[PDB]
Amino acid sequence: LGASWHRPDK
Repeated sequence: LGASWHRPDK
């Protein structure tokens, strides 16, 4: 449980 996940750029 945290915030919106966008990923560490590939």
